[PDB]
Amino acid sequence: MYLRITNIVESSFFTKFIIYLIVLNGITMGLETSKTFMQSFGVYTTLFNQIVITIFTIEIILRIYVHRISFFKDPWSLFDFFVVAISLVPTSSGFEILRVLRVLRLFRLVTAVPQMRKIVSALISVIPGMLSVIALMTLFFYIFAIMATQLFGERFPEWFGTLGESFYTLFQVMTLDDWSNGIVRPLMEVYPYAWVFFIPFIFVVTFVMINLVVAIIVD
Amino acid sequence: MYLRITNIVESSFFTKFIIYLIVLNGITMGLETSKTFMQSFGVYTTLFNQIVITIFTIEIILRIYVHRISFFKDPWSLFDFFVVAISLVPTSSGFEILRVLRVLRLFRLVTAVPQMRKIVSALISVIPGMLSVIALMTLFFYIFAIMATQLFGERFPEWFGTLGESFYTLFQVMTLDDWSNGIVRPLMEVYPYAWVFFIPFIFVVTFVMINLVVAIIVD
Amino acid sequence: MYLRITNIVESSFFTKFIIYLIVLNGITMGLETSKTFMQSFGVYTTLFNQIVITIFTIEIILRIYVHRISFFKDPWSLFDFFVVAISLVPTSSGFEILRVLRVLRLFRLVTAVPQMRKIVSALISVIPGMLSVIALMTLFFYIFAIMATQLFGERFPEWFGTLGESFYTLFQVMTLDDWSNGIVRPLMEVYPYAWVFFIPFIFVVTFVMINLVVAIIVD
Amino acid sequence: MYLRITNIVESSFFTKFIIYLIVLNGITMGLETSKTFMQSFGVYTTLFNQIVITIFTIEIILRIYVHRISFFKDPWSLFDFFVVAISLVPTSSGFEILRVLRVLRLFRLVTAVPQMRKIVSALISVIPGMLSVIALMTLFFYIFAIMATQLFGERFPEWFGTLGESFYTLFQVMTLDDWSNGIVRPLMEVYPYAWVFFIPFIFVVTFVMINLVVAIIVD
Ligand SMILES: COc1ccc(CCN(C)CCC[C@](C#N)(c2ccccc2Br)C(C)C)cc1OC
Ligand SMILES: [Ca+2]
Ligand SMILES: [Ca+2]
Ligand SMILES: [Ca+2]
Repeated sequence: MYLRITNIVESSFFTKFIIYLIVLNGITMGLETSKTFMQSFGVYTTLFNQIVITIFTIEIILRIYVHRISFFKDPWSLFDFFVVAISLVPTSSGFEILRVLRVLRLFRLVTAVPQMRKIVSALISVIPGMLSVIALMTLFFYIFAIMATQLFGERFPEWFGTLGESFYTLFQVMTLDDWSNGIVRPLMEVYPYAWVFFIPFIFVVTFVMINLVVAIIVD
Repeated sequence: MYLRITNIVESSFFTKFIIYLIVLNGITMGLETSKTFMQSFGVYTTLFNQIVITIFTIEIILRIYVHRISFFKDPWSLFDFFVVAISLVPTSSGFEILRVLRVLRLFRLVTAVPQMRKIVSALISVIPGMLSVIALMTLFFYIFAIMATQLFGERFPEWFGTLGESFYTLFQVMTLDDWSNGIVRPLMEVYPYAWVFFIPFIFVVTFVMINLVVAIIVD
Repeated sequence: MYLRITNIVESSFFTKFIIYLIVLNGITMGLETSKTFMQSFGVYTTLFNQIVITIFTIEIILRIYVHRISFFKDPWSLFDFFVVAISLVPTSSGFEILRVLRVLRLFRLVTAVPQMRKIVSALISVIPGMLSVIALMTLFFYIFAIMATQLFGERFPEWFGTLGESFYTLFQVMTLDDWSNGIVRPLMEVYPYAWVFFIPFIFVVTFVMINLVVAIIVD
Repeated sequence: MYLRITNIVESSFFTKFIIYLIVLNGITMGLETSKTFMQSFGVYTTLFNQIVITIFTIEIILRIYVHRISFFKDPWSLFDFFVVAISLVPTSSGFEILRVLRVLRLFRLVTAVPQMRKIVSALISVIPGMLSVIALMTLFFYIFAIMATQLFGERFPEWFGTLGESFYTLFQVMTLDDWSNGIVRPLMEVYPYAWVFFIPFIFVVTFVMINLVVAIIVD
């Protein structure tokens, strides 16, 4: 009974059938943001959403039947599973973010449509080499998050009152977002010398990113 | 009678002549932005323009006999066509904006100088390779924009009330422009976990971008 | 019994563990950020803090007896030395800014983990190459800061009132932080030609940067 | 006479002495930043200045004899000539800006130090191969600056009343500086489609720039 379906899955028609559905649901999903649309035609779309979700679930099972254990070591396939499984919990008691997460299902376009997968693959592939600098930056940020909560969090709770807040604010400055008129000049009206931790924090932070990118190019 | 024209149109005087006209027009088009200039010299310029549009109009018709079906298979020539074209379409009819669109005709200086066109060509030529990254990034933006409108549009209709607006703000965060104190910090005052939405978004979008340059460089 | 003591601190059991105390101190220090936590658990960590500082002190002393003159020509241990020493400076010198500098010893995880060291050292190696770039820039900065102070200082004391202040604003404009709406537009209301100063400045600082990166790549 | 004068100017003593003098006049002008310093030592620094311009006028004179007409074919010296010459034009009456342009003489540290000469010349060296893109981009800016003024200049004069104003504003958007909340969102409150102008625009300027940098790198 294996042989019957295995021929169905590998067909030009199975894949193209799934892909045409995704691009369709993605067009559907666009229209789902207009509440006005959701009046005049709202009923069609909860249905369409239930149908596609059913089809995909069936479709994942056959592929596991066909691929067995070789399915759960293909990351692209694992993602489609995790992206499909996610899309199935009822949106009531569970966080209502999952009603919003189900648009991730459009990322199935990447997994099933070639060219798209490689680019993601090329990109993911620079990540393991970098994990160390990522560990560095995170330890670095953390040492500085601690310093900032203690140095400025008393008088400036919105920016530095909590360790998590300190991370964020600190993150903004690295992204160079309104950082001087916005955060430190305020800081200097009380702390004339905050530039001693924000001007160098900025140098380091800039220095590493630039050197990281450079290190990508050489490699 | 068909045989006579080709030797005129192809001459190095022809090409030298048209480029001169573009530069004079471009000087005059600068002048048209000045009000003072207009009372004082308005009427010379409004008429100079239609003489130039005809001369260009004459050149294109002529160029089509010599180059035949292959005229319209030339991308450089097609631009030439539509740009003088748009300067021919009447004012009240269609839009009113295209009257002002006319300034685009200074871009003929690019079409007609071999040195400019090759840079442009070289520039255009990285793109067929980018069409994967454009496609990929457009798909990614689309997906987060849908999530953002539904997450954030009822309480912030100005910013996310709508898909377009959702796109717009997301392009903006991507350019890192006042992204935090100006969009996300406010957001965070009603929706605290918005940093989970935008800080990841920021990483992804700036990462994809950086790596795009490396493969441009290497290739 | 020399080599026996030497046997001890060079062991893999000792270091990973004291690395683990770093990881441990790193955790409690995050915890010290909470006023809630500090209230009902303050003595656990006021306690946890004293043991660790002591342990680190014996290690530094010991590693010296093992290495002697060699200890003090190792850049990573001098760092190690100085950041424990700082913690051996008491609570107050009026400047209780030092009690905050204590959390600097968490950079010891960098000194203590060879894979960390590899990354930092790679990063440093970039710098000497740029010492030439650094002097030219600091000079241009020095002069223009002077022109700025004299030019804008009387009417705009916050921004340019002072050599140091013009330095800060100039650094800000160089990071391209709200440079237009935030500084130059206001200035031109009093001094309409200020664009003749700052756009050239921007031009140079952007330019040199770009060029800075290119040098890094080749090096 | 000729050879006797010619042999002191070319010496390691002459130029070291001038460099030594330049560093003081640079240190001296920073002190002139402090009106505090000026009411307490201003008489010391007002003539230290005065004899330095004397010495430099003389130094310049000697160097002219040694190199004759070939002096005015040297970029660094012609620079030295005018940059000192400027400080000799009388402050009073005709114009008072000329007093501040006098500070440019501190740029001679570059002129007189060969490492500095090496750096600058290297920098200038990348410019000739960039000019063509300067031409295209400047031509693009010139086209859109015309457009922004006719399109947005009526209702928004501060930003677009004048070409220079559209240039400056486009340059800002180019510098990507507070462009959405600061510029285009307001435009959009009257002209909802203003983004069809500005969003493509940002794509272009960012694209050309990267590829400009990239073109630099590979060679
Ligand atoms: C995420 O961390 C970052 C932290 C910091 C920066 C530098 C940001 N930059 C100052 C903003 C625009 C500046 C730029 C130049 N200058 C530019 C970009 C696009 C168009 C024109 C220009 Br003039 C360019 C080199 C990124 C980038 C980061 O990611 C890319
Ligand atoms: Ca920025
Ligand atoms: Ca900014
Ligand atoms: Ca800003």
